[PDB]
Formats: sequence, structure tokens, C-alpha cells
Amino acid sequence: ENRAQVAARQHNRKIVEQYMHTRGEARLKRHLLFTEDGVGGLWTTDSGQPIAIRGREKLGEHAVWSLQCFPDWVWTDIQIFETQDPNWFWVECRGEGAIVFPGYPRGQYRNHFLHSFRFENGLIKEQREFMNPCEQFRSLGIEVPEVRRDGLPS
Amino acid sequence: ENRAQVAARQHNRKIVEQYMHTRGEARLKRHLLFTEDGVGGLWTTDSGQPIAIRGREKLGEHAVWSLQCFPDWVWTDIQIFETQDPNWFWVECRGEGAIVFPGYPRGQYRNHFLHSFRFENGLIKEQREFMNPCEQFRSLGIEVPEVRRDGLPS
Ligand SMILES: O=C(c1ccc(Cl)cc1)c1c(-c2ccccc2)sc2cc(O)ccc12
Ligand SMILES: O=C(c1ccc(Cl)cc1)c1c(-c2ccccc2)sc2cc(O)ccc12
Repeated sequence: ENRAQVAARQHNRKIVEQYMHTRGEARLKRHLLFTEDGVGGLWTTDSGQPIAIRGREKLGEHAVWSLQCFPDWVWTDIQIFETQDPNWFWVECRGEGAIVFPGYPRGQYRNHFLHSFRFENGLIKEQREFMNPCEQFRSLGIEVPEVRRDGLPS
Repeated sequence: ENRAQVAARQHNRKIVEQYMHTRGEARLKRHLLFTEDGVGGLWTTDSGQPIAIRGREKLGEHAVWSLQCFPDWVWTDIQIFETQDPNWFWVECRGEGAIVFPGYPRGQYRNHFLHSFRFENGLIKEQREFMNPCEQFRSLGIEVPEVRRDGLPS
């Protein structure tokens, strides 16, 4: 059993590395790292609900939009964490690039990210990314509310 | 080496569990789980800069404010992740409780959290928590900006 778990973790780690280093036109094929029913998306948004992309085919379609809205995106400072589950990895990283959202001025977006990767039969079953949406608001020129801190320790 | 690493990870996991289960008046002693120079705090805020508490003594002072502003806070749905580093753990969880911030109406705050725990010689050297500040804005009655999605795929 341990030999099967070690083998799974070593293989899955390679897929995480491949995912995090996928850049440029290769992003059009990143959905091939998922199971057919795999899910990916952004779990931290202004609405409080994830923006989840369901299915390898929808993931491929999203990559088209991704390359338009984030045309030179790179992940940096990548740290991959294996876990006691050979099929579950976490990644801490930063990400940066131009942001070209419909109806907003072109901007530069930089943020800190956590990624969750869960695997099934050698491919990604669920990818989730977590960030602070306030930094994306800033990149789009959107005003960020400020919690008043006068009454708080400083 | 393996034995020293396994020993570290088993002990450190117990500290993570104790931290995540600490509620009520026990929060006044949670800083004893840190090194003398340990750091804890919130890495995801409206400013984009962490609110970091530096030093075991300042962590204990912050616990006083924590119990005023988050008087009944509970961490729920706790999933602890060991990593390949016996001194580095991640936690996925939820948190809930009343939020009583100076100069805001009393609210009910619920959010999803990720915690990072790094250890040194049996105690926490660095704790960081990551969430989506938009849900804390909502609990405080603060208006959350909306990214316009008309131009985006749906
Ligand atoms: O960047 C994103 C985003 C980034 C990656 C993924 Cl997988 C999903 C959404 C994003 C939106 C989006 C929706 C559909 C297509 C493209 C972007 S809508 C929105 C709203 C937010 O408050 C924060 C982020 C986003
Ligand atoms: O909840 C927090 C918070 C919670 C935990 C920690 Cl360790 C730090 C800040 C918090 C603030 C705070 C600062 C000092 C004392 C108490 C609250 S100020 C602020 C501002 C934000 O945009 C989001 C959260 C917070």
C-alpha cells in the first residue's frame, strides 16, 4: 500500500509542477491535466461564491478567455506542499501579469495565491485557487473599502 | 534523520490541533504555543499588507482584543495537512462568530480560512491566516464592490 501511495505522490507532484509552470500558448492545453469531469476555478471572489469551471471541455474554453484577460500571466515563488494524502497537494505562490478585463482600463495585477490540487487516477480532479480579491480590485481601478481602525489596536 | 523528522511532525501536529481547537478563555494562553519571537496574524486585509503580531508577548496582548472583537469565535471543519517539511503544516477550515468591531454594528461573521503553521523547536514560529476579506466586509455592513461580468463568459 505504501508503495502505491509513494508512486501516486511522485507522479501527482510532477503534474502540479507542470500545471504551475504552464505559460503562454501552452495554457490552451492545460485542461489535459484534468480528469474528464475535473473542476477548476477561483474560490475567492467579490460575491463570496466560487467561480468554478466544471469539466475538461469547459476548462479548455476558459483558457481561451484566460489568455485574453491575462495574456502574459506567470506564477512565481512557487512552493509545492505534498501532504499525507498522496492525492492532495497545496501550492503557495505569487502571480502577476497584465489584466485586460472587459470594460476596465488595462492594468497590472499582482497577488499572492494558495492553490489546492486533488487528484484521481493520475490527473487533477479539483483545482481551487485562493487569493485576496482586494488586490484584483486595485488592479482594475476599483475602490477598495477600508475597515476603520481608529478603535482597534495599532 | 527520519526518526527526528517523524518525531517533529507528530509533535507539531498536536500543537496545530490544540491551536485550532482553542476557544473561549483558553485563547488567553494560546500565545504559549509560540516561540518567544513567534509571529502570527492575518495575511489578507483590505490594505494588501498583513496585520502581523510579532513576539509571544504581543500575541498575548492581542488575545485580549481578540476576545473583545470576536467573543465567541470557533474554528470548524478543520482539515490538517502535514507536509514534506515536518515543521510546516497547512489547515483548511471555516470560522464563525459574532464580530464586534469598534464603531460598527454587531454582526455575525462566517468565512473560509487557510492557515499556515511553521515550527521551530516544538513551538509555532510563524502562523498566518488567509481568507476572503469581502465576507468580513459583509459582516460589518461595508459595501463590497462588484466586478462587472457582462463582458465575461457565463
Ligand atoms: O479573475 C477572475 C477569474 C480568474 C480565474 C478563474 Cl478560473 C475564474 C475567474 C474573475 C472573474 C472571471 C469570470 C469569468 C471569466 C474570467 C474571469 S469575475 C471575478 C470577480 C471577482 O471579484 C474576482 C475575480 C474574478
Ligand atoms: O479581523 C482583523 C484581524 C483579525 C486577526 C488578526 Cl491576528 C489581525 C486582524 C482585522 C483587523 C484588526 C486589527 C487589529 C486588531 C483586531 C482586528 S483590521 C482589519 C481590516 C480588514 O480589512 C480585515 C480584517 C481586519
